[PDB]
Amino acid sequence: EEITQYEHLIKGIREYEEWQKSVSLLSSESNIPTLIEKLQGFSKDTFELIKTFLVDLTSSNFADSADYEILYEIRALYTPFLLMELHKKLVEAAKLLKIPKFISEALAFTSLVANENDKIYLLFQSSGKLKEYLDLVARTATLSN
Amino acid sequence: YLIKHKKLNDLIFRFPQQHDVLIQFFQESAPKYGHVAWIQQILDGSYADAMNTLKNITVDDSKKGESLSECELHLNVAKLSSLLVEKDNLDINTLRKIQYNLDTIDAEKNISNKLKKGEVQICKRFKNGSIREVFNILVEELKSTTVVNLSDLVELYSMLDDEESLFIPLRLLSVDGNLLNFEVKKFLNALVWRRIVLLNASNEGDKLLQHIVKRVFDEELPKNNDFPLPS
Amino acid sequence: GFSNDDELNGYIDMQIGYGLVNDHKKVYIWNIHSTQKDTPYITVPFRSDDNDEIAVAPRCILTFPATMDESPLALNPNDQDETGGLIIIKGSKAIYYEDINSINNLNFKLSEKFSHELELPINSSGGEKCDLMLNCEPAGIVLSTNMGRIFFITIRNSMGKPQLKLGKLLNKPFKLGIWSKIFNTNSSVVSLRNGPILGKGTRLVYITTNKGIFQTWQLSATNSHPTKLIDVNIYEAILESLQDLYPFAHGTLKIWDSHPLQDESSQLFLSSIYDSSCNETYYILSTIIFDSSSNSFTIFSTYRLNTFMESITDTKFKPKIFIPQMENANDTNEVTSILVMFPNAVVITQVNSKLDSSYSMRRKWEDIVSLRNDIDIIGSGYDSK
Repeated sequence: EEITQYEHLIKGIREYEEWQKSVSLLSSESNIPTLIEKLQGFSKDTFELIKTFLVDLTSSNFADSADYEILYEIRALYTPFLLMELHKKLVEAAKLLKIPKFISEALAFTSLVANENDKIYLLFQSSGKLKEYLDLVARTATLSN
Repeated sequence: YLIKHKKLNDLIFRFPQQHDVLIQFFQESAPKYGHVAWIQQILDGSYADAMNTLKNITVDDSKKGESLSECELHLNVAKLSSLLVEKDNLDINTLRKIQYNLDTIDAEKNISNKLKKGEVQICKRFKNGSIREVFNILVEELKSTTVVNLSDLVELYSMLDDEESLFIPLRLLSVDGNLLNFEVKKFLNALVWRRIVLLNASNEGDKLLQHIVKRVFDEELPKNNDFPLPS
Repeated sequence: GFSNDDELNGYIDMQIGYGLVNDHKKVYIWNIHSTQKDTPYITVPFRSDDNDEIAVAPRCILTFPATMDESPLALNPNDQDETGGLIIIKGSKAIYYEDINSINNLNFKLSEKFSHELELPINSSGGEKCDLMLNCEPAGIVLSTNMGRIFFITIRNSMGKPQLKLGKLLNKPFKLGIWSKIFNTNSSVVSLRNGPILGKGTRLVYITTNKGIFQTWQLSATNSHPTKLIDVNIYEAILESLQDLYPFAHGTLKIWDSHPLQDESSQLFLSSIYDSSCNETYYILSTIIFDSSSNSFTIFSTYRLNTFMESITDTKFKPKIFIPQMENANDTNEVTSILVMFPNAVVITQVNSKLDSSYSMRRKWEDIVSLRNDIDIIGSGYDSK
């Protein structure tokens, strides 16, 4: 069960890296469908892995004991890191490919931040990143301008 | 102009010296750029403009009320956006109000259903309550499958009172009621007391007297001060 | 094949003919008086419009129809159109749900009109949580708390139309120093059993507490002070009486359940005696007759199960006696058949009424139907034979 929990950050990074390569193939330097396919693979992976991690933690009796806190700390790291990582992508896609869906996809990660899964929006506040993250969403829209 | 033309970077940073006028702009009821406008305002750390905007959102039947699924979604989004109030603009009080609001609609509906099924009770005055001769009339028109009559729902809601809601008037006058004037508060409190002491004297079994008295001690009503007991 | 919580509260409601088992996230309701073995499954998700306070665990129990024609009986071939109203306790809020089939899954704002809420007293010295709920309509709902506070809620007003109005606390919080349930009438309720339907909007309700206090409450729908017919501790009397025929009933006595007999003044008490020369537990069926006409009592007969000398303590709940009251014809009501329900046997007995000394007060007919350990009693109801 330990292996499952630790793997979640790492799987998302593995997809992230594949995406960093794909980033250099944006701006119609590879055909557009292949870049969106890769992109869909990567977006969904990261999100899924957050979800999976939450479920595992809560129902393994680690939210029913006071050992919880070490795990919460682990969650704190994962959540803003992955969410950020995913969010700074799609901004790049929106300018380079010139497709408003990616203005939408960037904006859409804001809803995940505000959902309670160990109160993700407090972690972002605490870290001082909530405004930083907020301003980036606004600027995505300015890309069509 | 800028808010319309999706030129949000130019608005804050390129003209840093008309800022003071830009606070005037925030105080608008809505800036004008539709329902995408308010979103931009949550995003900039310029929340104050948006709270005022969202009011105009919730009366439009085309921004909420397209369909059931979309409607429920919109309500969720407004709530979540409220959670992202920082300290930029102290809309924390509004944040609380947005959360409160689904509980408010339930309180409204709750009491409404009761009145529809003859929830309102007959008036104590005599055999039948005159209010009912009015209450029945309001129920029927709204029981007919026809157009929604706004006036009819407002009148109907308050006129006949749940006995499940008598406790809140007593609680409120203890905590808040010295602000209304002692003489007002005393009068209302005395009204309820009259009825309470008008039953224990009728028979021989009291126990009525203490329940209202001892009752205010549970929520520390005397401690709130100036609250008398049944007497 | 539903999701299972750790806690499972069931009650079978024979007042309306619908079966209930509830989770603390959803309730599953089905027509259990149906004439086909198969049944539809109404699932009702929990609201987030609703309000909830203190630590009170959700017990759900069905209540008479209120949008559908009333069932004062178990009814219906397999219709789900006549499934009653619902009461779920979330915190300090008793919430009554009207309709439960017009609940849409993309709107929840039609659910609002069907929610009526009531605030029950706050301030307790030994806490609160819904423990048992016994539908004792006609009258309403009596619910027990683990501390020993007992709440009567009338679900109708005086126009015979639905409205929650808190009737009276049968048992009030004792805020007298030190004790909270330690030396009061409040203690953990071990039985909430229905007593006879005497009509006239009355129901006898028998309340038996763990201390061994037997309380008989004459409930009526409208009452700002219900009258208690019986209030005696019988623990001492049982212990004493078992020395006249059993000379090994010395020490260990547990009162487990109380349940009414065919005769309404006569109550059967389930007891255990421990034999310390063999480590056997003889479950003793005691017919005790109560005078509510002087608030007096007499123990009529003590009968020891002679071939059943097993120690069998129930997996879910504590040991329960069952004697289903009469509601249909059945020839001869002079002998009483007693079912002693355990999850591994059903001892079926009949006990003395003869006051033989030429056959003693036991050694009558005894039969045992052995069951397997896969019986897990979630709730029980009775009506008919």
